[PDB]
Amino acid sequence: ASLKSIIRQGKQTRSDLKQLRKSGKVPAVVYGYGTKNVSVKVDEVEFIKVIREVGRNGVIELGVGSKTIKVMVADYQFDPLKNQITHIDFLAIN
Amino acid sequence: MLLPKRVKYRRQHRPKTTGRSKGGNYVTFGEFGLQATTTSWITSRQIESARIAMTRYMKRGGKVWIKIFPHTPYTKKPLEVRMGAGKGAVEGWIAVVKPGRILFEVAGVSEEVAREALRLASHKLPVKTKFVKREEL
Amino acid sequence: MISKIDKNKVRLKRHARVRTNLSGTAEKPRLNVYRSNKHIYAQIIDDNKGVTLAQASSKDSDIATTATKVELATKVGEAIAKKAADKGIKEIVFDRGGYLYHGRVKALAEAARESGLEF
Amino acid sequence: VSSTKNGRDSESKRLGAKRADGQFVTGGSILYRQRGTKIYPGENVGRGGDDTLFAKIDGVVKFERKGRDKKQVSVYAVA
Amino acid sequence: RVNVTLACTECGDRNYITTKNKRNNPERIEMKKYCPRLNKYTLHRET
Amino acid sequence: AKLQITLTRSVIGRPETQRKTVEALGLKKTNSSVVVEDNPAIRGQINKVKHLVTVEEK
RNA sequence: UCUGGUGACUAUAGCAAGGAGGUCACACCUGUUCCCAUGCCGAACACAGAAGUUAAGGUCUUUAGCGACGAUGGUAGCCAACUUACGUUCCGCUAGAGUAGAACGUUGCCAGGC
RNA sequence: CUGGGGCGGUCGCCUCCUAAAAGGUAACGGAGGCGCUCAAAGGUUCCCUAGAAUGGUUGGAAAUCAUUCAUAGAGUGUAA
RNA sequence: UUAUUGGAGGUAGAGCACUGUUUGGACGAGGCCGAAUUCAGACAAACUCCGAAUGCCAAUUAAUU
Repeated sequence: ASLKSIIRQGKQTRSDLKQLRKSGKVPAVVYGYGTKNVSVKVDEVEFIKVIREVGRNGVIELGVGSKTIKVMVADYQFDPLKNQITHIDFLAIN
Repeated sequence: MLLPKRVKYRRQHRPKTTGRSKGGNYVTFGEFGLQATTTSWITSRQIESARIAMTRYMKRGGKVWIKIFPHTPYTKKPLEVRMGAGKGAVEGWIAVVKPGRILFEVAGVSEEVAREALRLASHKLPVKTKFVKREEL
Repeated sequence: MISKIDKNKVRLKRHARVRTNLSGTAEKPRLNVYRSNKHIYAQIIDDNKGVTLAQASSKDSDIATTATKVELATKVGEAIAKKAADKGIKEIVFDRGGYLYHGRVKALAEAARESGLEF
Repeated sequence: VSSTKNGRDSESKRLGAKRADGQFVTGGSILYRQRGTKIYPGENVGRGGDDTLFAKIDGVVKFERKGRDKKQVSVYAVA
Repeated sequence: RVNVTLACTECGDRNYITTKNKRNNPERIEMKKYCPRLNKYTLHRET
Repeated sequence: AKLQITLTRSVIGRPETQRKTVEALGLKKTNSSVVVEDNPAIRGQINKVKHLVTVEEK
């Protein structure tokens, strides 16, 4: 129940995302109770390996920058071709 | 032998073949299914030909689902006459399939048995397919 | 079990349909009349701006008097007539809200007609 | 010997808006040509026999909303 | 459906032509039109 | 500040719209120079034909 | 000040529930002599009453169960380029619809008695 | 007129799709109409507002209805 | 020709709220089984609760021409 994210910079061009999705990163967003709209990015293998313990629904400890919040999987855009995630949604469980 | 009971117009405009599948890209009835990876026109003759070749090797030991139905009829001028005389008569019914669209769906059978049955029905289809299972993550 | 229907509801609807091609405008203001099950109220309103400049009711202290339940209307019409006579007593559009023109309204309508209100 | 029976068609009636929004027009100028009440008439704007919107006062055109899902065109005397 | 010519009594001019159904109204039509020369709503009669 | 625009590519085989914009900038034939002041009005014109001219501060 | 009367704003203003009234005023109710009425019934409309009644409409409370309003973040398409041609590819531009989170039980104008 | 000519079929007007969110736009491209009717189907004033399923014509499972939904689902002299 | 702002309109997409088409569940309607309302999921040149990019009309001051 742990994950380290990285605050993404503002205004990302298509090429940027493509290059970011070409490696082992997947753009995500965080929003909910006692928090504002913050855009971050996590690892694909690190997310799938930490989503088999709690399963579909389960409280996780995301390291948004220099803080830890309890969030869950609200939505996730999946690509049928080449079975790869493209976007993840985190909602504050608090 | 699959065709609509009745249609408003017997002459269409030939469905466009571009982009990706609009919907129906996940198996929701069976456990395994055949997913297309190329774009082409699927006629009713081929659809029923692949279904007969699948049930024949399954020996009535499971349920089969068809997620495609010929909705657009196409015409064809016979005996190659001179061009310019109006549209011809209906020849058959087709169905456009884009990459990421599930074709068939099997259930209530061995996982290795469904992998061989789907492979036999893929030889009667004019599109590259791929064996997939119910996803849940 | 047949249910009853509101009388003010239907009336309002009809009134709105009659207010689609009729409205006050300084020179020609509209004389809206509200008839209840006890007294009757009337006031000259200017739709162009949206402010009243006249007021007359049957529940007024200088109008309240055990009448024949129809004479009050006549007085009401004559009451606002003099009030309207002070300033702006020329061409005016008479509004019958949503009720019929025959009845107490008629008496109130002709009350200003004999008062001098050119309408 | 195939035959045909679909070579008939009527003429096209130049419909649509005839005046832009914020443009100065003179009384009697047509503002819209339609088949029905696509756009209702606003202030200083009358409707013709063929549902044609025309101006009655010289001013600028103004396309606004009337209600919640209905449009309307009006004209103001202010130059 | 045939043509109808409303004749005048003073005018003497056919400045009013209308239509009607003989099978429907076989009787003569009598309406009150307006003859400019007389300048008065006179009673016209179909010939 | 100031800007120095230069026509490096020809206008032969280019859409009419682009041809009119190039003539509005002041450029005549190929390898033509023109000095103007930097502003949002000029920027837009240079952004329409950025693959036909070369801009450099000055 | 209060409830009313008449307006302006896109239902954030709707419907549903669960409540409390109130009798200033509304309503409800009582009739058919009176003007006036049903394609007939005084149901409605109209006039006269107005004894009783809040039961209903109803005004004020509570609830987001509907309905409507919907941040962001992504991408579908597309403009202009470049490449090989285009069931494209890549680089810039504008960035949807679906959906998440959420907001919503309306704000205003004028006249009177109060 | 014409994917050579002949044979056949068409030749004027009205509505939609093709038509690429202004307007306009072709083919022997795809669908339908008109060659009128109406003395009230006109003018003005005033007032009104389908389908489901239970006292069963052994039942057409829709008599001319009670009042729920109507929420307009209708209706408009005529094709869209 | 740009910049700035205002407006008219239903295409590409997407969607099933209407019209038609369709698949699995589900429909009863007769002394024995057959005309169905919902649940989920699809399709549309002559379907639309929605809806871009471009282009188009105009207005204003600026800036080049």
